[PDB]
Amino acid sequence: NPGAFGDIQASSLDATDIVARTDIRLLKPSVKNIHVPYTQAVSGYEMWKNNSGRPLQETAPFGCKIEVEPLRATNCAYGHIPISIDIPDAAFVRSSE
Amino acid sequence: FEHATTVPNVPGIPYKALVERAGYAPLNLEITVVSSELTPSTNKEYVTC
Amino acid sequence: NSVVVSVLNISATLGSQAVLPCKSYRMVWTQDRLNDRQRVVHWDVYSTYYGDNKMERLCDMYSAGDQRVYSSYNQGRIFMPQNAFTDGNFSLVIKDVAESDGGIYSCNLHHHYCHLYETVKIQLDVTKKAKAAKEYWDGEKAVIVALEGSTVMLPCVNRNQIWTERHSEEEQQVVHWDRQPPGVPHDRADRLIDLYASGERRSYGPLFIRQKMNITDTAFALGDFSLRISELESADEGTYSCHLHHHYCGLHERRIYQVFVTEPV
Amino acid sequence: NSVVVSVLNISATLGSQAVLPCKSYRMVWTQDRLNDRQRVVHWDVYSTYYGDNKMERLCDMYSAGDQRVYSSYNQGRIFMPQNAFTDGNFSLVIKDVAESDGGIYSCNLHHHYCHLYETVKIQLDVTKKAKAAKEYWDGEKAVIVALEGSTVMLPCVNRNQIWTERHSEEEQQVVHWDRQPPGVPHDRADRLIDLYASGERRSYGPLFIRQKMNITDTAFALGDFSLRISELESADEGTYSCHLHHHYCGLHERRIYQVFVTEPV
Amino acid sequence: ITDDFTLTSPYLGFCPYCRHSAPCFSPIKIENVWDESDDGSIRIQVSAQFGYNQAGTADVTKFRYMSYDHDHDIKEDSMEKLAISTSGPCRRLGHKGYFLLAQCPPGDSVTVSITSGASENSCTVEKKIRRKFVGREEYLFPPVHGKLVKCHVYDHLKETSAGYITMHRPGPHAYKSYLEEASGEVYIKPPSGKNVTYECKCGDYSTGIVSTRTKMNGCTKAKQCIAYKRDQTKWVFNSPDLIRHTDHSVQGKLHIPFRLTPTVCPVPLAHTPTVTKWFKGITLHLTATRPTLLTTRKLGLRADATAEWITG
Amino acid sequence: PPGDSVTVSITSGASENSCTVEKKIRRKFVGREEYLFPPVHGKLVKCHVYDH
Amino acid sequence: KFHTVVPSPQVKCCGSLECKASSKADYTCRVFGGVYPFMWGGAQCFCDSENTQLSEAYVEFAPDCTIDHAVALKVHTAALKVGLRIVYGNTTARLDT
Ligand SMILES: *[C@@H]1O[C@H](CO)[C@@H](O)[C@H](O)[C@H]1NC(C)=O
Repeated sequence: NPGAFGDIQASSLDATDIVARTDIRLLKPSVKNIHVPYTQAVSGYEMWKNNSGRPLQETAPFGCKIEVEPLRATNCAYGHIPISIDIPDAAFVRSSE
Repeated sequence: FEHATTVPNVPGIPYKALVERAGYAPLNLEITVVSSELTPSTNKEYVTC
Repeated sequence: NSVVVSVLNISATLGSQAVLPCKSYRMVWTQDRLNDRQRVVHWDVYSTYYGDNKMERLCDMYSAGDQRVYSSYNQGRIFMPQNAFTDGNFSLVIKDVAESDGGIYSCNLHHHYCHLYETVKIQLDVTKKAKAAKEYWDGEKAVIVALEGSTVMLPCVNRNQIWTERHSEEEQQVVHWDRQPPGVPHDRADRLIDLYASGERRSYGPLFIRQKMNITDTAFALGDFSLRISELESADEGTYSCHLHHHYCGLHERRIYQVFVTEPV
Repeated sequence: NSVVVSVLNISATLGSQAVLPCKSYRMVWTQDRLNDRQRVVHWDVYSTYYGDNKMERLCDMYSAGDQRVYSSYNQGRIFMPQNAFTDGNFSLVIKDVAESDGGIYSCNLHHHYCHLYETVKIQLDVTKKAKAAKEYWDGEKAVIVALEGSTVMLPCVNRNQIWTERHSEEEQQVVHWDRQPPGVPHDRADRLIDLYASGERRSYGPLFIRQKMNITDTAFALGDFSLRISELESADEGTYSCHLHHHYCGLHERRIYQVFVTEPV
Repeated sequence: ITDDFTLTSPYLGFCPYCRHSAPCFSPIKIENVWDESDDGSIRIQVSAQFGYNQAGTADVTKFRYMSYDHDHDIKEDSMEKLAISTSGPCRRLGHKGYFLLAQCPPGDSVTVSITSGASENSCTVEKKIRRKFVGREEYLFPPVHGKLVKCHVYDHLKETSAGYITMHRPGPHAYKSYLEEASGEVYIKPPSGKNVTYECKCGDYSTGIVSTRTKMNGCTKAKQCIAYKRDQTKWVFNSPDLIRHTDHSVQGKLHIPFRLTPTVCPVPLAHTPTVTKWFKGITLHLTATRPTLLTTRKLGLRADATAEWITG
Repeated sequence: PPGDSVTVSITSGASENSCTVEKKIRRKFVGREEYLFPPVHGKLVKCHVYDH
Repeated sequence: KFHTVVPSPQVKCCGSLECKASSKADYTCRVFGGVYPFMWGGAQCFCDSENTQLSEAYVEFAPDCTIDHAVALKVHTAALKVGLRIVYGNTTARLDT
């Protein structure tokens, strides 16, 4: 979709095979010299960059601390947790002592 | 021109339709679902042997 | 029985060093512990009807593998009999042929281990009237004409022993450097050295001559079986023969060099 | 100013070939187009308290990188001041210390491009009574004793110019092979050849001597700057010097060889 | 693939700008520019070649040389006579092959000029260049003290490990001086000591080759013949001003110099605010000298995301 | 390019004399779009200019 | 962010030619007759306006993209990992589950 996020798409960064459509129209030669006038819509990447909105870091409820390399949250607090703890008998001490 | 139609999910079942436009002869349209390809998203958990 | 690749007269000079270049990078032996044991065939169409006018691979068969279609449509349209892999009839079948389907077909064979590949070219055409639908043979290619949507067949059979299944135990590719003694006719040489694909080398005769008969330690790998004879002596005078045989690939070749010791001038 | 790595007397024989082995695999230049521009430091504890008695890496700082904790607990417990990366004070802080935490600590520095690494060893102990909680220095290591759960600090500072940030432009590692003319004292040589890290070589004097002054074409890469002089002549008589300097790593060394032409005997 | 540069020669281009403020041809044609570096380093691509010796010269590498082409021939020149300006003088960061890196304040267009001692040639291209900085405050210049963060910048080292640019042989070329038509009958006068081809279509597509020769053709009109100084020796880049050859086959590649790389960068530490007292609330006396980004959010179920820009 | 004043100066080898006058100078273009610089391709229209 | 491809146009002098597509992503092609070819060297070829030219273009990711890449991710089945420290009998043990 021209003029939108993700206008250019690829399976991998260095993929030879690509698919894209951004409404390129050729213009007829119109001057003395050899020239190829091309008309195209503005790139969508910079478009989404200009008005991408605020990042999730300023919107996550409970102040989740988000890290990218696992794409995971940490140090975020909400909810209850039931747990069962097993303790060795030897750790216990008789009331006699 | 754009035409809308519903087709069963099945291979080797051609479906025939027509498009009505004033002053244009109705155009035969044959649609065939050659095959299906259901591809899900999966993640590798671990291996055993 | 090997075939004489070429016969060359070597004017080896006494005392100097002579080189017999018997070698072939085709004969190169795979270095990795897993020598390739598989071969591939495929079909590819180059239809100029496409504005992109590229070559697209319809399908490919892998030895001991599973049939896999590159696209989602050729399944059903393309039929590659699995049993034919043993027969070698790597033919192709089209159920229905469209005006955009006609073009140029090519059946290709590739083998990494033997490093041998082949290609055969065919032409396909489609017409609305069956009157002109008739095959013909152009010597360098074959032209097929058939009605649109009619089932058509394209033959690709090589009838070769290498390309048909043979689970023969991988005999080491024998290499023999054998020198005819002085004043002796060809085919009467005694093996100077023997080389195996495993890398083991069997030396014959004196050890000093073998050391001076320099051969690259990676000859079995690189295939550089060229013989470098140093400090030439009158004893070394005589014809040399470099024999190579590969049982798995079935190759058999021999190179003969008329090595005569000539005094410095 | 370079430092004389070693001085060796070379009894070069006239007509024969002499070899000056000036070289260092440490000086090897990275082959890939992306020469490493990053350095790493890390902390690792070897606590024999563990039955597994292995060494486990607490954390590691990457140059121009982000602090990353190997485990899920050392965060908060382990504090590595980011600004300290410029200061070089690669110290470690523990908030609370347990009986299972005491052991052997090691602060390690690694740099791929310069191929220079260092390690410093420390000892940590924990006691229930603060009376015995006192550090001491053993010369080869330092022992820390502190109360359980008390905040403790382990210092690791090298105070080295290489390990502190310096975004200096990567000057080509200069290599100079300069020969003192016959009957000339050292430090008065004229550059016979110059070698750059980029691979370009500047030749001086006759071209034939440079060709016979065989140097491996990959010397700038492999670092094998050893000079092989062939067909020795009386003109070649004189001391040789092999100077190397690496601005980025800051290395500066020189090798002097007393090369005197000796007639065959 | 390779990285050699002596195998190609500079080519002409058509700059929309010239010293006369009108579009015209020049060897300083520029087509592409990049400004993604955090520091603001600018990559400029030009048709001509510098940072190496003139194409086809005995030596290949010479920083001071400035290769360009005109009057049907290529030649060297001094690079020191080259200047760049967007809103004023610009400093040179480096040059390599077709490309260069510079750094200078923003503006609306980028111009590169060279003085030939007696004549000056300038070519420029419009481009939106605006100064930008990393962090939550858009300051004027990086400070002496502050936090250290990651950033991306184009290295000032010739060695590069990014990009890939095609390289192929050139197409045909045209001239008039090869053909003279003072008289009714045709006349062709190719430059001395140079093989030349010529073509004419009257009657048939008849062509002739002259090795320092003047070969006549039957048809008379001046328009009716063209000549080629075909050399097909030095490769050229795919540019709109150039003309594709019939082969249209790729022949090699080259690296774009001064690749992007991550690196540490400094950022300011703003004057920390003063926390005040307010029942069930907080009043902050925020103090700043330059635009800064403030934000906050409730830690409960409701995000209550709030963001704002503060100038003073 | 435009500005707010126009200055003309001459250097006498050893001394410099400069004189300027304020004036509202703003870049303007013809057509329905106020662009930055005339393009290579586009329509052709009438305009008025001082001959050189 | 992408970059448009502006390859050298094809010129057929005083004759004919036809457009051909290309596998390159977002490709465009178009012919034009009655061309007016000129260059510093002059009229590239000669015929009384009979000549024609084919032009085409496509797009490719710029080198900067190598580090300016933005990846679109589809996520599901959030999983939570908790680190617990347990003290019993003045003995501290740990787990992460
Ligand atoms: C032109 O090229 C031909 C073909 O090799 C050659 O024989 C002839 O000498 C050349 N003439 C020149 C370069 O003037």
